[PDB]
Amino acid sequence: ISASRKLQLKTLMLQIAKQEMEREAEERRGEKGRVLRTRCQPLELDGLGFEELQDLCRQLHARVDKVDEERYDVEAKVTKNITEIADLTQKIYDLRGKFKRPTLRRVRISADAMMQAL
Amino acid sequence: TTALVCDNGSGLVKAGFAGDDAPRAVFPSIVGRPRHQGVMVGMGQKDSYVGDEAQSKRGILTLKYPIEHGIITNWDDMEKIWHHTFYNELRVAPEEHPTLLTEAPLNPKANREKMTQIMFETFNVPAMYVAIQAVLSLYASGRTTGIVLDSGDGVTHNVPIYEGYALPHAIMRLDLAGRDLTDYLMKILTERGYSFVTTAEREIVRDIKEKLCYVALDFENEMATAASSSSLEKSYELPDGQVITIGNERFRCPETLFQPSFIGMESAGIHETTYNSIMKCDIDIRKDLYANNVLSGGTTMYPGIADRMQKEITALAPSTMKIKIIAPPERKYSVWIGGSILASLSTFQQMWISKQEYDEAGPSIVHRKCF
Amino acid sequence: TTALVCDNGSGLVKAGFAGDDAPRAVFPSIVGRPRHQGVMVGMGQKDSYVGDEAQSKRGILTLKYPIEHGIITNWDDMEKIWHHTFYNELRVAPEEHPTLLTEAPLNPKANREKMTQIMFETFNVPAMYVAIQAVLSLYASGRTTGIVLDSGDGVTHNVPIYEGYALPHAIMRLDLAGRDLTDYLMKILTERGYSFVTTAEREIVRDIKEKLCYVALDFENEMATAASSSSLEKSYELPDGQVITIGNERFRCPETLFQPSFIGMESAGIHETTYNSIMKCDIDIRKDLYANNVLSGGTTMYPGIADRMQKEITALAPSTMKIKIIAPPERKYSVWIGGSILASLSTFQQMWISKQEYDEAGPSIVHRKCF
Amino acid sequence: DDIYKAAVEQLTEEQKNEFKAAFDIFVLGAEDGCISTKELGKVMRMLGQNPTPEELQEMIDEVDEDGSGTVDFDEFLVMMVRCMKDDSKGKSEEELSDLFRMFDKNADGYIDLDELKMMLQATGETITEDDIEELMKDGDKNNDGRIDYDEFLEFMKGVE
Amino acid sequence: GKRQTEREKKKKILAERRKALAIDHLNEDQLREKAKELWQSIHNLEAEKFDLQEKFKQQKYEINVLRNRINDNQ
Ligand SMILES: Nc1ncnc2c1ncn2[C@@H]1O[C@H](COP(=O)(O)OP(=O)(O)O)[C@@H](O)[C@H]1O
Ligand SMILES: Nc1ncnc2c1ncn2[C@@H]1O[C@H](COP(=O)(O)OP(=O)(O)O)[C@@H](O)[C@H]1O
Ligand SMILES: [Mg+2]
Ligand SMILES: [Mg+2]
Repeated sequence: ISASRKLQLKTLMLQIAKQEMEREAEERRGEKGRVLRTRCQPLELDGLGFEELQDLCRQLHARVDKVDEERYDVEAKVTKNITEIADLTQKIYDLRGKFKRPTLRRVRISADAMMQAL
Repeated sequence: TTALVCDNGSGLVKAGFAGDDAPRAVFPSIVGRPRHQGVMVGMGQKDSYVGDEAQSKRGILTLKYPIEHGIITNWDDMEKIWHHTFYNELRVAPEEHPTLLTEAPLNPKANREKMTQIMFETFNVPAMYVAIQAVLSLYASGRTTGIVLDSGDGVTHNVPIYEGYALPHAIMRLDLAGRDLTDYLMKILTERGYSFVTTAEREIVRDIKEKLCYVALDFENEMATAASSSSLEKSYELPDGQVITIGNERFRCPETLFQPSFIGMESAGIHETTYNSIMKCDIDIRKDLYANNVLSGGTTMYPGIADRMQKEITALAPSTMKIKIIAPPERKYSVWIGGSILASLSTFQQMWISKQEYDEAGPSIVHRKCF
Repeated sequence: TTALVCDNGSGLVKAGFAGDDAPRAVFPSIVGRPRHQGVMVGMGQKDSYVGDEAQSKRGILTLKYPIEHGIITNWDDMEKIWHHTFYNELRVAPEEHPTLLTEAPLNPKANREKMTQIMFETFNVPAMYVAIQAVLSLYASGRTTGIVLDSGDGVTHNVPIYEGYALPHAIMRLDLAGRDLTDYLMKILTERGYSFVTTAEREIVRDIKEKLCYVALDFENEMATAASSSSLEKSYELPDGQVITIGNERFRCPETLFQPSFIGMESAGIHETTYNSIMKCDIDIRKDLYANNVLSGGTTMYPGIADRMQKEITALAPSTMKIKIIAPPERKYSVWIGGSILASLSTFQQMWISKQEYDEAGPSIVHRKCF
Repeated sequence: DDIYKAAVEQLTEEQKNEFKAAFDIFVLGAEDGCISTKELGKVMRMLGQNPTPEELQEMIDEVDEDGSGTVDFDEFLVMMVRCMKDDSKGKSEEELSDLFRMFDKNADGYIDLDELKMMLQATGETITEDDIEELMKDGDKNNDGRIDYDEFLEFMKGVE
Repeated sequence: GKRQTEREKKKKILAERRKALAIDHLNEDQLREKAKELWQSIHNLEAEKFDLQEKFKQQKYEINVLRNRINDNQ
């Protein structure tokens, strides 16, 4: 058992993890774009008469109200879920890491070699 | 920038920057004017030696503590002590550093308001905050519950805390502390022939108390043993020779803590005011307080106190509960370590009393939301 | 998808998915704000602990039930309880699950309408249905007739049913239940010296009642025996020691059920309101109701009640009829088991109050055909 | 293998002060720089540095296996610098948890060993005595049948 | 039930507090611009909706982690 490859292995694992994170971000963005296209259809603005624009914007406004309802719903959901996650994280820390927050220290530094100076 | 965690105390001023393990400068809080006439000219004789300088020239001074029992009785001397602490022991101007003083529970308001007014007007700090001396000692232990007995040198107070919610109706503050033990030791030493009277010799009696006295596990058995054998008589060399021999004065001086009737005080000892402080709490948090009894403060450093107190409480408490007494080796600086931890927290960074707030509401801001 | 069979109750909220044997999560329905000040910073202290979390921190809380007698008196707290039940004890979003609440008979309309309005607007369920708490307890027994006495913790009600046809003119609802027995026990414990006052200590008295009390077969003989011998005195250890000894308070607390004059109530006991509920029924279905008397609810779990009640009814009833008292071992969760069975039926699948129906008729839809 | 090696190849004066202080403590001139691992640990504890005996005993079990008691400057400097905490705090705990949830596909409240093996073989590193079962030996603290992110930290905390 | 504030806010957001917009009352160019604004708003907001769903994923992950930790520790 050598400490030699500990550094290399942890650096390689960090590189792999970073690649996974950036790839997951890119694929989430692509899926989001696809779901957006299939939800909000792409805007067509060709050869349209004014009445056609009126009707299309009316449909769009009805959809706007509907999606606003959906999204304020999911926004309240995400807010409540974030709050609950934070609360349970702090509870878990209290159960496990509350005894360790005081232990975070920067000690035994100056007084070690500051005794004979007097 | 970094915060200054000062801790006035009564007997030893402990200070240092936030985020370390131990206070940077610890020195007695005494200010002693010279009392004789002085004949050498140009010797550079000052008018008042403060701090650790007056513990070396104490032969010709009249030392007088500026803090009697938690409260501050002589504001000019306390201002002098603070000025010394900031400028000579730490060498950091206060114009660029927040300060975190500490105060005993149940102290007069005027003391706290004057303290904040001084810190904001004379030293002109950016922001200062005053904290109760027991919550810090609970921080340092890394707990979040427990009942802490902080037997300092001025005043002994016993603050119970559960889950971070302090119980204000269960604080039992008792004014017996290290200074009264020093006076009682100085009074019982006269039974062998040694008379200490001068305010300078009180320091010698304090050194005797620190180095020799210990708390007996059982008082009557020790009194009987010391009266028959001579295995207890420990000798000590005064600052000039003439060694002295302390007999059963060794465990009779700190016994006053558990029987305050020795110095004429009516109240019950530190072994029974803790049990009373627990019994005032609710019926469902008594087990946790029993299991997490915390000791702090200087005077709880007597060899053998963590066993005597546990025996006494186990005698008082119900037989089923487990009694555990937390006595960390870093007891003396426990309050200051806790103060450093509290000042180093990010969540606490917005609780300071900012100067503009003081300018708008006056010194009475300390009793307000910014506690 | 699967249906959520929630059961608000009063004292214990029981919930779980339809089609199982036992509720998934059972926890007291109490919401307790902290009452002390709180000195530790960053401890992560919340503003209200609900459910089973507030039965562990009850030492520094003020627990208050949001449901007094079947009816709901504090709608915000009830909404909080429901939110906790859905999100943390079951972890299923309500947007994808039908719900089946339960309600006591003869309750105010506004309570039921507000319940359905909350379930449809805040939690936004697909469809919810409200059922009477006694029909479910009759489902769980696998019967189709019988008169069920569902002595919960809030309210005791006695619904007779024959061949599936409920008799609305014979429902006898009485407001004596487990909570009043807890208060009466807490009031008679003071005759030995034990005083419980705090709303947290009501839980301790409830535990005493659950673990020690029993219903006497004959009251006067037990009162005479407990006053001469000492074979009844059972001891119990408080949450901190100091064991207590309960004498003839053991069978005097639950005796209030059969003599409501003890707590000053005028009405007759649960032994005589059942007979009155039977006698209001028609003359030809009284034999079947006599033979199929069903017990349910938590408070009917006292050791020895299924014999006392049978003896009393046999005394009241004509000598020829056979009196039988069905007391299944799974009494406490009988209502919820019946709720699961009802929600799992195919014939019932079209009785839910669909959301579009609520949008067309408002919250008053519940009183309509979809009962 | 290379991090402290690179640092020594670019020997900095800040560490060089302590290095040469302990050198004059050890080497009085025109010496081969023997500095036995036992003596090296003795002085490392002696001169006010980190008094951790664990690294010293690791060296003693590891170094002076030549039988000459001499310690070459390369490994002695490597163990001196690695005795001090040379790490950038091991990234971020939340960030590393996200890294591991990307690593962990089961999401069963933990991560199993095989996912760790997959990520390790994806890294593409050489295998030595600290392979195969060293992760197994260290991570099997309570032997929960898994290698959680918390267990993975317990094994190799401070991943940089 | 003293969540009248909460559900009243819900109804207000869904009906009133939403961008309740008169859109079919505009010049041809003006109405076209408003329709473009509505379309862009829906697109960006539904991207945010996807983000919230992803946050639901992460929160569920952490919930499962906490459950396993609690079970193993207790
Ligand atoms: N090692 C010791 N043994 C016994 N008593 C001590 C010891 N150290 C200090 N003391 C007593 O404690 C006092 C110092 O208490 P301290 O905690 O500094 O008070 P404060 O709370 O004001 O800081 C001294 O006056 C001394 O009497
Ligand atoms: N084993 C038991 N013995 C005696 N009383 C009990 C027992 N279990 C519960 N109880 C009483 O019943 C109550 C619970 O009744 P429950 O059926 O949960 O009411 P609800 O109908 O609201 O669900 C408790 O308050 C308690 O007083
Ligand atoms: Mg102190
Ligand atoms: Mg019920």
